[PDB]
Amino acid sequence: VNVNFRCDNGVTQMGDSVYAVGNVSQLGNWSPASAVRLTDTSSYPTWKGSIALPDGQNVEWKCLIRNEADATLVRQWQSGGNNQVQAAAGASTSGSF
Repeated sequence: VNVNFRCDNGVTQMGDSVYAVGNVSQLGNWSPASAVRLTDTSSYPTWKGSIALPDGQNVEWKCLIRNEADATLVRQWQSGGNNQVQAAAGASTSGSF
């Protein structure tokens, strides 16, 4: 199913983007290099994306500012508790820096 992800206050420098990283394979199993880049900056500094996830799966994730070119180079992890979503049609989940 397609789940909407949103990260607020993603103030990045050119060359760094906001990614969703989290505790399932589709979100990289917490690995920055396999995080999913958020594609929509039409309401900057909010970053948004649509991410396919298995229906009904409970997922924990964080917003991540990461370098685009060096996939291991993290600039900032969202602080605090993980964002939580149960994947379902029309589901939406958000975090904030």
